[PDB]
This record gives sequence, structure tokens and C-alpha cells, in this order.
Amino acid sequence: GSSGSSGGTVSATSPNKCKRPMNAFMLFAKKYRVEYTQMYPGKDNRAISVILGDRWKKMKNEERRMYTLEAKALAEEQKRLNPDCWK
Repeated sequence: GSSGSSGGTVSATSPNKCKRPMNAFMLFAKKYRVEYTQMYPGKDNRAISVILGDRWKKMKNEERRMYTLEAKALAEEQKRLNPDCWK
């Protein structure tokens, strides 16, 4: 089951513990989350993210494929595991 059509006059709030899928970038910023958390302890979380994106923009087409295809499987599987999705 699927659910979560377009919104209505909704702005950017950036909630937490949401119930969204794991897109390509998501797998990157995540898989590389702690990677920068220990490499850049002097920086803040808000910075760790900004830097992460930069790498995704500098990377190549194949360098991102690892997350593109990978995330895809998760984007489809997650739907199978959650057949009861009305929200």
C-alpha cells in the first residue's frame, strides 16, 4: 500500500523520525554520516551535511550509482514490507 500524495500549502520544516524512503543521497549522507562525525569533530551537524552534499555534486555518475540502484531496491522493498500504508 502507498500513501503520501502532494501536500497543501506545506513549507519546509524538516521533521524527525519521519516515515519516508531511503533515496540515493539519503544512503550517502547516512553511510557517510559518522564517517565525517569522527573526521570533523570540531564542526557541527549542520556542517557535516553541507559538506556531504558537496561530495555528491563532485562525484561521478558511477560513483553515485552505488547509492542510486542500492537505494532503489530499498525504495521498492520498503513498500512490500509496509503493505498497510494509508497515511
